[PDB]
Amino acid sequence: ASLPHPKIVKKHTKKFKRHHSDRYHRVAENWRKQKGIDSVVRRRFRGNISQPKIGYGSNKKTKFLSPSGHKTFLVANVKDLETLTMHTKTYAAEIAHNISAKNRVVILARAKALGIKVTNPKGRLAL
Amino acid sequence: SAQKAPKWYPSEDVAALKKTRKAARPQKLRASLVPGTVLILLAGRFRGKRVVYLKHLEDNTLLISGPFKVNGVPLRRVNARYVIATSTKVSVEGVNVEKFNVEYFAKEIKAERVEDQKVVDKALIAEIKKTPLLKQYLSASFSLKNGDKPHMLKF
Amino acid sequence: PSKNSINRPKLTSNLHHKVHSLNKKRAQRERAGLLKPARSSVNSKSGEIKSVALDLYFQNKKNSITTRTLSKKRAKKIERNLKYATQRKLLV
Amino acid sequence: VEPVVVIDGKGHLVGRLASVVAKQLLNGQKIVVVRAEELNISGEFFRNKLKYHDFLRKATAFNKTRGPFHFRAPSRIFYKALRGMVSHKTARGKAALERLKVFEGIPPPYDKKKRVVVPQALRVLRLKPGRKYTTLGKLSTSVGWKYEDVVAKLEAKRKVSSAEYYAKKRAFTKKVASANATAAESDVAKQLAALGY
Amino acid sequence: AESHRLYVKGKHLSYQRSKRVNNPNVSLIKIEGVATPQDAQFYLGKRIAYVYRASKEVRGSKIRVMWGKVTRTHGNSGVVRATFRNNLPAKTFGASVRIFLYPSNI
Amino acid sequence: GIDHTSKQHKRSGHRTAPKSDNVYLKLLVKLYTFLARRTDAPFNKVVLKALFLSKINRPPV
RNA sequence: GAAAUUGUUGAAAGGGAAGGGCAUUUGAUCAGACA
RNA sequence: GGAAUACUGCCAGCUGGGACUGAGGACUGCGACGUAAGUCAAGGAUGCUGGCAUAAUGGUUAUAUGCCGCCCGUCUUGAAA
RNA sequence: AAGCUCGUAUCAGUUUUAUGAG
RNA sequence: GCCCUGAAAAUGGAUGGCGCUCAAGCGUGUUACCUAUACUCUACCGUCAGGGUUGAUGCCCUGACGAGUAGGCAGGCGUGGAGGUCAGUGACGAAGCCUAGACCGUAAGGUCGGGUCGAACGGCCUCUAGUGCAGAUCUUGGUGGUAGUAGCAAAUA
RNA sequence: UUGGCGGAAAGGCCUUGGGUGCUUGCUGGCGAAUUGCAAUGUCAUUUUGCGUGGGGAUAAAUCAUUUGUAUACGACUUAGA
Ligand SMILES: [Mg+2]
Ligand SMILES: [Mg+2]
Ligand SMILES: [Mg+2]
Ligand SMILES: [Mg+2]
Ligand SMILES: [Mg+2]
Ligand SMILES: [Mg+2]
Ligand SMILES: [Mg+2]
Ligand SMILES: [Mg+2]
Ligand SMILES: [Mg+2]
Ligand SMILES: [Mg+2]
Ligand SMILES: [Mg+2]
Ligand SMILES: [Mg+2]
Ligand SMILES: [Mg+2]
Ligand SMILES: [Mg+2]
Repeated sequence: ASLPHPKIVKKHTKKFKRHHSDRYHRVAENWRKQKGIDSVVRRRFRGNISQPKIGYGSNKKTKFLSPSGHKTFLVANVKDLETLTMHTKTYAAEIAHNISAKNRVVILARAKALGIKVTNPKGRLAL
Repeated sequence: SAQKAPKWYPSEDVAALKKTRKAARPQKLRASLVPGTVLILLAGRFRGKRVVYLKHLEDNTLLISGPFKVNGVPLRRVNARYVIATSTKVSVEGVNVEKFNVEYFAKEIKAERVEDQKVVDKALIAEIKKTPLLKQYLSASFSLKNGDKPHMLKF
Repeated sequence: PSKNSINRPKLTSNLHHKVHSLNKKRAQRERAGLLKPARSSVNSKSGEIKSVALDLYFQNKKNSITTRTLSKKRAKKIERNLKYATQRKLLV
Repeated sequence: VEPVVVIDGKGHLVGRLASVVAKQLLNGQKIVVVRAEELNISGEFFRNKLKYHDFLRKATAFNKTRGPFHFRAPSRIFYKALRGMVSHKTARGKAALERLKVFEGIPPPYDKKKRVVVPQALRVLRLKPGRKYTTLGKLSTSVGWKYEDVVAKLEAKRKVSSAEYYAKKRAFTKKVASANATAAESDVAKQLAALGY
Repeated sequence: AESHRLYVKGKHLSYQRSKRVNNPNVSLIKIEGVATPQDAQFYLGKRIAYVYRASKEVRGSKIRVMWGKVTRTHGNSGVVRATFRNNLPAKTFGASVRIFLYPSNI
Repeated sequence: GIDHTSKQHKRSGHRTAPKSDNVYLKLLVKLYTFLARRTDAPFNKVVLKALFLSKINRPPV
């Protein structure tokens, strides 16, 4: 029950991992560009890891879209939730990570009354 | 506020589609699919069995009969791309198949199916009995043997 | 195959034995019930909150060697939150 | 088309037979080769003996038990030619090589099985007449194989038994053909002849 | 009868490849009894199934199927190119596949 | 590949927008942009081009 | 109460290194859509 | 003496099988078939039907298989060397 | 990288023509 | 023209290997076939350019392009503190940390669930700087393999 | 069930007799359907699991002690109801 959209195509689903991050613990997986003049990764030899570039950019008609077809909007309270009262078919609300369970109950009740989709309705509310 | 509201929102009015220029025209069957032709079933529950093609239906399907008395295949629909048309042909002018169609075969035993099966199979057997060994041929099943090349076989 | 015996299969026999052993071990684990149930089953937690502490709390309420333990601090917090939820259920 | 293809190695050229067998094994066909001592290599006996002595020269200097292993049997020579054409250090190569059996003579149960030939590797079809060729059994005996006489005696005994079997089979076949010929004038025979059978 | 087979046998040879790089999206199939591209033109568009067995029963069966189809001929010796919904696992180089007679043009 | 005879991704420039943050100056720029687009007046073109100049390029009169 | 490093338990691989990329099989595990 | 055939080239001749793609989203345009209202393959796919409705497809993860893949930084033409 | 102008304006690792060198 | 001799050392090895003799060798001719990040068509990303338009440094249409060290221009991600604002989050659990779970970005990163934890902390518009590490035989601290290893054998017991 | 042969890795080949089923060599009579227009649509030997039961048989090795034809330690070679 979202806005009709074309099929969502991801050009590169795999994560871009930094070179030698699998080799050394001190090298994190956060992507860094290799600046070495003799780097085979920088020179793009066959068999090495892929590198991020603008060709992998996603379609503008499906960018920032969840698999259900909505754009995620963070909400912390009822006033934040009610900003999406008219944009129901395009935006889905996600409760912020630091919202307590007592306020999450109120947010879920208000979203159910307004017909607004909630991405994470089970959080902190186990029965 | 956990997230700032965006300035611009898309309109939620779903647009209509453009006027499609794709007209529905009737299917042109293969030239070897003539009513009364013996067909070999390639797939399904009755795979490998030989039936008789009777009528071309509106939903691009072929009406076929075993006949039910010979090999146990009732009045069914088959897909034209899942059969092999042989050179063997029987006369079908004595069979009245004007009743059967998509609404007849819609599933949403009635015994109307049984009565129609008997009525068709009487004329079918009457025509089949003129050719020797044809009834035994229809009761037998088809299968590929060792060394059989379908690209070289004649049907 | 080994150079000392070329007419006897070695790698294929090893693979066959390995496949058989893996299948037997997986079937034994399934019989012991150490694997998750089906998604549509009654005892499935699919789409729900997965918590070792909550599972242990409810199992102790219902009443081998394991590394899953529930602390008294977490147990008291679960009791307090359950009282809050019950009060809300009664008030609604 | 058979689950197991048994190849009579007599009269075949070793390299072409190895090529076709390696391709069949990689495609996934189970092959058993018999009578490897009757294989042929084109060229003169002293040429092929010289080549095998060059192979014998090849050996690891600091430890001879680590070097190339020089197997003297004719079936082992054929296996070396086949392993040179199969990428044997991979799992696929090992799986292909484990679909092959090579034997000297025709041991059981293959002594009662049908045996085929490969025309593209046969000496009488490939080599030009007048060209010299070598026999693998004689080459193996010259380079160190020690079981040529036992194989010959066992093959002679097998040939005696096979000749007796073939005499019985030929008598039965003549009887069957005589029984089939007397029904050639029947209407069923006429209809089958009209249909091509 | 003694036989119920309504398919032709084939062998999965390899992927489409050059000397030093393969393309798993396309598989090469050798169909039994086919020796020329002209003969292989009969089987273009036919469905192919790779049928294998697994120990764990799924949906009431231990038999699993990977579906694909013939696309074009390959070489001069009757080998054909095939594409599957999921690529063949490359452990099946030398394994058997079934080419069915549908969709039919006879 | 192709053998390029001209430089690729070459900017024309021509001082498309003013560098000032003055709201009233931007309103005048909008008005004369509309006038230059909808009148085909060389006077409007000249005034719009002059509205983009810098202080050192706009001496007092 | 992090990491390096270590113990126990469970799963897995291992015929003279391991690690990585593309693709799929197998085992385990999991989200969304459920009118 | 009269034909035929090969070869080469042309057709705004006809027709069968196979694969990949389906972007766009009221209408507007250029056309075609028609006395006509209308229709159309003409400014980008529609119509009919089935099974499933969940780990089935798919993602993650451990591994296996085919092929590819030298250890980074620095400095020196140049570095596995 | 900035300005002023011009914009059938300014031209060109080329050929042709005429005329030299060989 | 082809073939043989037309000089060769020293661990065991090389038309890349197997091997090949009316070749799988040499010379030539006719076809078919294999596959590059090349060419052709299509989709998508970005850049540039040309038009249209009374969230207008936005929207719509069209076309062509995309290698790169030193270096240049631009748009962004993240950190400590400061002004404003969300009458923002929080003992029905802030920050931190762990995570076989989930999503969004080409990426820098951002977001959600579960566990642990116990008191503070964030989004946006701006201001400010002791603001981002794999290297420097870098500094300080901590920890491995070596390894239950070398060794604990001068001075009579 | 009778007999013969087969040792290269025989483990298979031939054969006597009765019993018990089928036979499409030929002629008939019943049943098939709804797996819904396809979805391998599951079909072939062995079973380190059990229950039923009639029969068949009731060991050894190692540590420790001991010898020195042996020995760095393991190992080897001896002996002990
Ligand atoms: Mg503490
Ligand atoms: Mg640790
Ligand atoms: Mg999958
Ligand atoms: Mg490599
Ligand atoms: Mg070659
Ligand atoms: Mg040649
Ligand atoms: Mg380009
Ligand atoms: Mg917290
Ligand atoms: Mg600093
Ligand atoms: Mg550091
Ligand atoms: Mg650095
Ligand atoms: Mg240091
Ligand atoms: Mg010591
Ligand atoms: Mg002392």
